[PDB]
Amino acid sequence: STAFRKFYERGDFPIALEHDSKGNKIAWKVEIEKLDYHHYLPLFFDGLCEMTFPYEFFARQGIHDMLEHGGNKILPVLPQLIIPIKNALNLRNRQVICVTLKVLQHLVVSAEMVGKALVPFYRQILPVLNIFKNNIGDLIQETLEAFERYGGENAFINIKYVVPTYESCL
Amino acid sequence: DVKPKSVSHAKKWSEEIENLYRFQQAGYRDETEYRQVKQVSMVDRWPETGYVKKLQRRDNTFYYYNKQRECDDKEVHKVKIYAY
Ligand SMILES: [Cl-]
Repeated sequence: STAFRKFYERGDFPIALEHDSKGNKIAWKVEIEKLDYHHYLPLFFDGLCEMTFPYEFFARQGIHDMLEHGGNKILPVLPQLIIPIKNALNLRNRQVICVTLKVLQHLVVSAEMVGKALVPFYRQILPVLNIFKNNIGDLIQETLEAFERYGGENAFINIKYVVPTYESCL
Repeated sequence: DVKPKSVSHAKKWSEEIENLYRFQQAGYRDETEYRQVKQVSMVDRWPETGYVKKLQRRDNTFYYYNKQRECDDKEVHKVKIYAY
């Protein structure tokens, strides 16, 4: 939030602060594949909290492109994303939760093994969903099923421990 | 746990290799293992080059690194590239 806003105004923000009239794409000043994700990916995840235009547009578009094109750069940075994900979800804001769950869905298919490496952090990130469980209720279910699907053998029970009402058939 | 899947050796110096050389000199595979072993806010880096400036070793002594390239072509091939 405040950290993302400082980031946004710096020269080393890797996205060009321009709008092209043809479309809504973002233009990268620096090639994604040359960014050290250890530095840049946590900063973009810092902006999950952001709801103010134009910061939130660039936070969201930035996260998406970095997940889409991260390849093998994403998993090594997973440990540094837990605290930003947790801080965003724990605001208890429905709009932030909705965008964060869609981001998490993208994260677990972003690269191989990311879903499984997420399992030990379930207890840090899933609790607030119990406030919002069964629109957000359907999104929570769809997101938990994504986690289970790419989380390997130990996923279901660990989801169920934190989300006791969780049932699924996949 | 988040640990690399595979390891190869490098044969051409690069910005990536320089920073890997600095972590490995200090006893760490890469930044991921450094951040697992120690509690880190941000790694100290040189502004102009982005190179690792300072690292704390396992016995809690510190290594310092030059603003400019330290990895010799003759030492490049000793730097391990880890895959995840
Ligand atoms: Cl996304």
